[PDB]
Amino acid sequence: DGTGFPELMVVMATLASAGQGAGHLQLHNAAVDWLSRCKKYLSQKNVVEKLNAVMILECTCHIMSYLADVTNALLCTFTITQHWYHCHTCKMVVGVCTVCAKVCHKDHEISYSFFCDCGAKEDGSCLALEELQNQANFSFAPLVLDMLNFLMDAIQTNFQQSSRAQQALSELHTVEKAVEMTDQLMVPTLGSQEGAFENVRMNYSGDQGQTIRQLISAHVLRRVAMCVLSSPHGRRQHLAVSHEKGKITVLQLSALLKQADSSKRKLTLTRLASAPVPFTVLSLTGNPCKEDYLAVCGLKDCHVLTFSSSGSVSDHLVLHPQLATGNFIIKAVWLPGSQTELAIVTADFVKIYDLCVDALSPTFYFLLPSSKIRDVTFLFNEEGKNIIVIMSSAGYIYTQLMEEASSAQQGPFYVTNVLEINHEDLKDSNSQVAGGGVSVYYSHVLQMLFFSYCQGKSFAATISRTTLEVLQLFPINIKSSNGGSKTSPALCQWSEVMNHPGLVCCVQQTTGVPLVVMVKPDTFLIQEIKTLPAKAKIQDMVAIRHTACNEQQRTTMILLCEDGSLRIYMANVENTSYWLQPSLQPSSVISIMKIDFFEHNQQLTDVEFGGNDLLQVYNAQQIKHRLNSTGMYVANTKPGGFTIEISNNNSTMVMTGMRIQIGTQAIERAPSYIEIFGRTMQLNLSRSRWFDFPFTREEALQADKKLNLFIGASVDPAGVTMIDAVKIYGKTTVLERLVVSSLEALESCFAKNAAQELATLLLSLPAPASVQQQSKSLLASAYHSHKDQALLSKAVQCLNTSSKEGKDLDPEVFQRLVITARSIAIMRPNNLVHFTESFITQLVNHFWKLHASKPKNAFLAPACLPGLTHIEATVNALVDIIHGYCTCTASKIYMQMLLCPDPAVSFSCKQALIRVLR
Amino acid sequence: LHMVRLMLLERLLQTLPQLRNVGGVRAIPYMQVILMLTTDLDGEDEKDKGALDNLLSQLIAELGMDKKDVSKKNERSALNEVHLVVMRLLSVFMSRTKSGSKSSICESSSLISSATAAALLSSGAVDYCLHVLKSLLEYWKSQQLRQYVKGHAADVFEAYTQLLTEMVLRLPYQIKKITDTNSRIPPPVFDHSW
Amino acid sequence: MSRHEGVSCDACLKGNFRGRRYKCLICYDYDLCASCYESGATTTRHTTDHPMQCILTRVDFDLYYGGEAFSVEQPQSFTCPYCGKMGYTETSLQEHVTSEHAETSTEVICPICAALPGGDPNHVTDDFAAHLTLEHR
Ligand SMILES: [Zn+2]
Ligand SMILES: [Zn+2]
Ligand SMILES: [Zn+2]
Ligand SMILES: [Zn+2]
Ligand SMILES: [Zn+2]
Ligand SMILES: [Zn+2]
Ligand SMILES: [Zn+2]
Repeated sequence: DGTGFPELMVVMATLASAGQGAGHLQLHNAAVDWLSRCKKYLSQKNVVEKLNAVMILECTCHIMSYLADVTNALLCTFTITQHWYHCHTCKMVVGVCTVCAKVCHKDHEISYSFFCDCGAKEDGSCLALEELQNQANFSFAPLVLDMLNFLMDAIQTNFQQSSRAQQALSELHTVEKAVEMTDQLMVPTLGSQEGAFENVRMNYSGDQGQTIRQLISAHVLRRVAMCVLSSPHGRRQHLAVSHEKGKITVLQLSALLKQADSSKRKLTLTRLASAPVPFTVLSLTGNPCKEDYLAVCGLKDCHVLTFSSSGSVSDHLVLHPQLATGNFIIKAVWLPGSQTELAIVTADFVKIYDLCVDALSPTFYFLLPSSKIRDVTFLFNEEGKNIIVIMSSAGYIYTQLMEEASSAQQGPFYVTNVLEINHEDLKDSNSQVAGGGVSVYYSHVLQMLFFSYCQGKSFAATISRTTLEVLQLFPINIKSSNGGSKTSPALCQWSEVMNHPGLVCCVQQTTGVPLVVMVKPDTFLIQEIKTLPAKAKIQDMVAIRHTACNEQQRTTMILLCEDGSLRIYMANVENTSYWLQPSLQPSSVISIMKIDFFEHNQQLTDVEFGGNDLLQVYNAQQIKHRLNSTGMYVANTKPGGFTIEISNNNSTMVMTGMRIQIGTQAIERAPSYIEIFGRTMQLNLSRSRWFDFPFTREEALQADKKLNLFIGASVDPAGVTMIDAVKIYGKTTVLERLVVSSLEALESCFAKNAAQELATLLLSLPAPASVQQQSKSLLASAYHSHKDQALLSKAVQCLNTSSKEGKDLDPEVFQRLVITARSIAIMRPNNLVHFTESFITQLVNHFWKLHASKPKNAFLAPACLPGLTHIEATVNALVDIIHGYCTCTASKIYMQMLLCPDPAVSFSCKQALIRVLR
Repeated sequence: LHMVRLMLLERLLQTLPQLRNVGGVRAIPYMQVILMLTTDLDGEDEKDKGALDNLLSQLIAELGMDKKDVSKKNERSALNEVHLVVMRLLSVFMSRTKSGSKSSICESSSLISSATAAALLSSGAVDYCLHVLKSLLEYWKSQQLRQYVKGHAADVFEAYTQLLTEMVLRLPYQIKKITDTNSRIPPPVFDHSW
Repeated sequence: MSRHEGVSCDACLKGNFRGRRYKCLICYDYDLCASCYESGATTTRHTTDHPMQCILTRVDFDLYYGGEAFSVEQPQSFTCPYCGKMGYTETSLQEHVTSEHAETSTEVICPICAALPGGDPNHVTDDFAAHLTLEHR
C-alpha cells in the first residue's frame, strides 16, 4: 500500500522525535526493519523490469531519506612660493595648498593668487614642506552498502532513465521521426485589448500599393511587421514594430516579459524613439550578432538603421540593390555569425553586401539558370565557409560555395549546382517539383535543412556540409483538425527560437496560421496556434527566450493581430525542454568559479535651479540669481527641509560635483544635512563655509542633465532653512529522491577507500545534475591527505586513460579535474605535487586539444557543444595550478598561453598570474 | 617562493626571443607578467640586482639603438611595436622609484632606476632616440602600458607614431632625471642640434 | 507679526493664519494655511490637484525675499492655473499660457490679481490669457 505509507512514516518519525527527546531506540530498530522490508520487495527483479518498462520504490526512497536524517541527527607650494583649500579643522579660512591639504591636513574638514599658510607656519606642522548511532554503525551501514550493490544494475538503469548530447544529435539525424499534433507546446498567458497598436494593418493602395497587394495575394511576398532586437551578447531586449504610416516603433519588452505571471494587469510596452523610413515597410530583420542593427526593407528599398541604447536612430545606411526591370526586394538576410554581411534577395538575383567595406557594390552577385527565387538560406560547412542555398520557383534547391571564384568581382555568377532530393512526394511535373518550391531554412543548432513545396509537402533533411548531399530525409505531415481540409497547407517563414534548440517556428503560406514545432530525436511535436476569436487574424509572430523574474530562460511567443492586439504565449517547459535538460546541456562547475576633484572640473553655466519647494516662493531666475549672488540666499519654512531640482541644460557637459555654501546668514538656519543620490551627508559647521560633494562615475552618469538635492531642516526654532550658494561643477523525480536519500545516508554513516570507490563509481555513472550533487555531499591533516590523494589519484588515472586510448578528455570531466586540482593547489600545493607525482603537461595538452575543438561561432555551434564552456575561467584555474606546483616546461606553457592569438586566454592568464603575485 | 619566481622570470626571458612578430597587443599580458615578477626583484640583494641587469641587457639587445634603420623605426613594424613595449616596461620600472610609503623600498627602487638609466646610456640609446625624433619630424614635414589600456580601452596601438614620440619624451627624460638624482651616472650631453 | 488678515483656512478653519497663504486658482475663495497645504488637505470642493498660488505676508516677504531689494510684498512667483507649474513671472506666465494653453476655456482664478495686493483675489476668468494681456501683462 504505497498510498498512505509516507504519511504514516512521517507520523512514525514524529513519534521517534518523541522518544528521541526521552526514550530508548524508540523507532531506530523498526526503521532498520522497514529498510530491510523495502529492500526485500524491490529485490523482486520482475518489479525491477516493470520499472525499466513504483509505489514500493517511493516507499523505499522515503525510508532511505528518513534513515539519512536519523544518521545526520546522530611638496607644499610654499616650498616654491594655485588651487588652495580651507581647513576647518585647523581653523584656516588663511588657506592650505593642494598638497598640504592631502598631507598636513589629511582627514581634516577641507573646502576647495595665494601662498600656502600651512607651509608658511614655521612650527613644522606642514609635512609637505547514542545507542541508535552504535546500531546504525554496527551492521546497518554495511547493510546499506550491500543493498546499493546488488541493486546497482537497477540503480545504473535508473541513472540512465556533451557525449549524450552528441548521441542525441546523432539519433536526431538517423532515427525516423513521428509527427504528432499537440496543443501543449505554447500556452496562452497574456493578451492586450483590441487597438493596443494603432495602424498596424497596412492598407496598401495606389500603383505601388496595388502591386504589393497582388504580390502578397500571389504568395510571392509576405509582410514581416515585427522583429525582436535582443542579441545574446546584448541585454537590450526590444521589439520593433512597423506601422501603416511607414513609421518604425521600438518598444521595451523587459516590462512585458516580467509581467508574465500578472493575473489581471494591462500589457506594458514602453515606447522608445521611433525610426524614420521614407517608404512602405514590408520586412524587418534584426541582426542576431548585434542587437542595434535593423534592416528595413520596402519593395525596392533597403535601409539599415542603428539604434542607440535609448531606442533612437543613431545611424542610417541606405543600400542599392540595383533591381532589374520589374524586380523587387523580397527580403534582407544577415549572414549567420556576421554583423556586416547582408544579403538582398530578389526574384532574379541574390546580392550579398559587406557593409563594413562597401554599401554600393555587392561582394557576391548570384543568378539562377532559370525559374525565380522563392527563398534563400545560408549554411556554414565544416570548413567554416558560407554555402548559399537557394529555393527556386520550379522547386529545385541550388547550392553554391561562397569563394573568390563565385565572387561578384567578375560580375554576376550563375548558380548551377542543384541539391538532389529523391522522394515519392517529390515527383517533378512540368519542371515543377511538388508544384514548385516555397521555403528553405537551415538550422545550424540542429544541423538540419527544412524546406517546403507548393503542394504542402514539407521535409527536414540532414545534409553533408562537405559534399552537400542529402543523408536522411524526414517528411513533416500536418493533419488539419478541421474536417474536409485533406490538402496539406504549404509551410513558410521557417525559423528557430534563438537559445532554445529544437523549437522551430513556421507559418502556413496560404492560411497564415503560425505553427510551432518541437524537434526531438524521434518525434516532431507540432502545435497550431489558433485565434479566439479568429476575427483577430494573426499578422506576424515573434518568439524570444528571456530571463524571467525567477531567472528562468522562459520562451515567450508574441502574436500581433490585425486588430492591433498583442497576444502572448508561453512555452510549456515540460514539452519544450528536451534539449535544455542538464543531461543534454553542457552544465559546467567552472561557471561557479567564473580632494583635488574640483581642480579638474569647471563650474557649469545655465544650470536650472528649480526646487519645487522654492518654485512656489521664488521664480526660476530668482533662484538662480540668489544661489549665484553673495549676500543673497534661498529660504524655505517647510518643516523637514525641501528639495532643490537642478537641471543641466548643457547636453555636452556632465555634472561631476557640487559645492554648497551654508551658514552665511545664520548658523542655526543652516541645514543639518543633505541627501544626494541616496547619500546623506551631515553638515556640522560652526561658521559660514563651503561643502564639497563629488559625484561618483555612476552618480555623474545619474547627474547628467537632472539632479535632486534634498535639504534637511535646520535647527532653527522658527523652522527656517537657508542655503547661501550652490555651484555645480562638470566636465565635457523518483530517481532524484532515491539517489538523494541513499547518498545522504551513506555520507552520514561515513561521518574509507571502498566508500571513495563507491562514490567514484557513482561519479562515473550518469546523472542529470543530481546524483553528482548527491555524490558531492557524499564526498563532503589525515583527512585532507586522504581526500586529496583520492581525488588526485583519480584525476591522474583519468588523464592517463584518455591519453592512452588517444581520446580527448570530456570537456566537463576535464573542467572538473581542473577545479579539483586548483582547489588543492591552493589548500595544499604540496599534496597536489606529491599525489599527482607530467601531470601539468597533460592538463595543458588536453586544454589545447579541447580549445582547438571549441566551436568557432555560438549561432553556428550545434546542440552538442565541443571545446570548453569557460576558457577564461579554465585558463585562470590552470595558471593557479601551475603556480602552486612552482611554489613547491611550466614557464614554456605560461609563455604559450600568453601568446595565444585567442585574447581572453592570455588576458585571463594575465589576471591569474597577477593574483598569484598578489 | 621568491627564488622560484626569479627562475621563472629567467626562463621567460630565455624563451623571450620567440616574442617578435607575435604582436605587442597579444604580448601585453606577457610583459605585464614580467613586471609583476620584477615588483619583487627589489631589496639590496645583488643576485636580484644582477637578474634585473640581465633583463635590462636582453631589452637592450632587443632595442635597435645600434641599428641605423631609422627609416624602418619610423615605419610602424613588429620590431617597432616590441621596442615600444620595452620602453613602456622600462617606464613602469622607473615610475615606482618614489619614497612614498617605502619601507627600504625607496633604496631598492632608486638602485633599480639608476641601473636602468646607466645601461640605457651605455648603449647610446639617447642618440638613437634623437634619430627617431628627427625621422618623425621629417614625417610631419611630409604630412604638411596599463595606463594606455585605461585611456585607450580599444587596446589598439592606434597612432603608433604619437606613442613612439610620447615614449621617447618619457624614457630619455626619466634618464636625465635619474642621472641628476644619481650623481654617479652622468646626464646625457645635448649639443645645439639636440 | 504680519498675518493673513481676513483669510481663514478652509481646511482647519484657523482664520488670519501666518506663514505662506495658499489660494486655490480653481475653487472660489478657497484658502489653505501652510500646514494644511503640506498635509494635502482636501474638501468636497477642493482637491490636491488644483493649482495653488502661494501668498506671503510682508514679514515673510522680507525673510523669503531677503538680501534682494523688492517692492513691499511684491509677488514674483506665479502658478499656472491650468497645469500647476510654478516660478512664473507676469511675463513668462503670459508666454507659457499663450503657448501651451491657448485653446483652454476653463474658468480660472487669476494668480496675479489674487497674489498682487489690491488686485481682485477671487477674480474668475474662463480666458486667463485675457488678464495676462489686458489686466496683468
Ligand atoms: Zn602648502
Ligand atoms: Zn587642518
Ligand atoms: Zn602643509
Ligand atoms: Zn490650516
Ligand atoms: Zn480646489
Ligand atoms: Zn500651464
Ligand atoms: Zn489678473
